[PDB]
Amino acid sequence: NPNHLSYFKFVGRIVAKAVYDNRLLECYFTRSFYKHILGKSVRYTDMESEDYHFYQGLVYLLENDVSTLGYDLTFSTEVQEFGVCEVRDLKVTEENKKEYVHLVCQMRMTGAIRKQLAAFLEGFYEIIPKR
Repeated sequence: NPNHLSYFKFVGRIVAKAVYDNRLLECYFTRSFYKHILGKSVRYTDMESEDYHFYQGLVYLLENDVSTLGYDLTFSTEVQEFGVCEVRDLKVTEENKKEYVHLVCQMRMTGAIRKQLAAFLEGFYEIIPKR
């Protein structure tokens, strides 16, 4: 849909209008999307539901030495957004991976939806103050 951001801004408006009316909607959004509307980071455990094999990759990075990978990785990942695939930077080491799993989960949640989210957040903050 070439206007999809506008529809996401409408539904963000509709969420904030439902909140304003004190009326319950049958929405059941992910914890990731609720965190984005709260301005909270996602957690790696959220990936378990969104991309189990990606959660498993991060869990193979956790509690294992990078030496178990047998090839190097860096803060860059191939991401499909809007059906275009592009390699995007995220900014590897024993110190960086702690952030990589956080940051890679940020990229995987928002990168493909960042513009829909920005429309939703404009619709939301239009009616319900962020703070």
